[PDB]
Amino acid sequence: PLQSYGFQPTNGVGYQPYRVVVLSFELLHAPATVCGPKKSTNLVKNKCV
Amino acid sequence: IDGYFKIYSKHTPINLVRDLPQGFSALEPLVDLPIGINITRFQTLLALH
Amino acid sequence: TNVYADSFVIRGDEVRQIAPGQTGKIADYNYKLPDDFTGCVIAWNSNNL
Amino acid sequence: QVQLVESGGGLVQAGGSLRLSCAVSGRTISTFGMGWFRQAPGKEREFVATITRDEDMLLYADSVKGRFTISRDTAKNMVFLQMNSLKIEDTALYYCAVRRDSSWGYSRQSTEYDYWGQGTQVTVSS
Repeated sequence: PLQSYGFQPTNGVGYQPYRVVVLSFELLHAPATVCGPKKSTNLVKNKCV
Repeated sequence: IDGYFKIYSKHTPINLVRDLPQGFSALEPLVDLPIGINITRFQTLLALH
Repeated sequence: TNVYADSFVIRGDEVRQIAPGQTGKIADYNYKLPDDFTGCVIAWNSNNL
Repeated sequence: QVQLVESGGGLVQAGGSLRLSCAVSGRTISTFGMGWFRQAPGKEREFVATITRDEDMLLYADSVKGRFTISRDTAKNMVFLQMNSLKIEDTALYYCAVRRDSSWGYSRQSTEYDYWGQGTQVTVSS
């Protein structure tokens, strides 16, 4: 932890700190809570569809 | 059941002082909470002066 | 299934290690990332400060 | 040290068009996910663009947003990156998408990919 922070461009590549919001999904038995709208479609009528 | 805390309820008027009405009235659903936590005990609460 | 809103402040190279079935060198220990884990990423440039 | 081989290289006319395709087969981009990234002179890494399976929207990099285009084919089983309106600042080494650790997915971050082996040297000038 002595120098785990304070990214230095001079040395070290790829360890730049980033503030990231990460969605988390799990395969637990609990019910799901997300279902995408799919962007929907126009409501056709009076025709086979 | 199935991890869904389904709650069904309905409110109707009555004209009795004790016991329950002899009429019939289905309880429409209100909300469905997918909490998914196992439940084995319950207790009612009220307001005390 | 089991959608959660999670956020982290970790090095850039370890943000990509949250893919399912990947044992992140640092991310996994802080937060388990087994094959059952899934989600997305929303990263922001926090290197300004 | 060995260097990755990519289609193109050498002097490139300004404002022209060129194709960027990986030549090595030991570590193909498909294993780590199709994508492309370039290393600017010095030790700076940046991302250009990638193609998603949907084919309706392409992940565009703010630096070159709306500039680069990617062609798609059903049976070619390969991804070709096409550059449009090249500039002098585009001079930078081009690398094939490879990760130092096992992973699979789509992302639009500069530090998504990195490798020790150098990439094809591309010089653009007027």
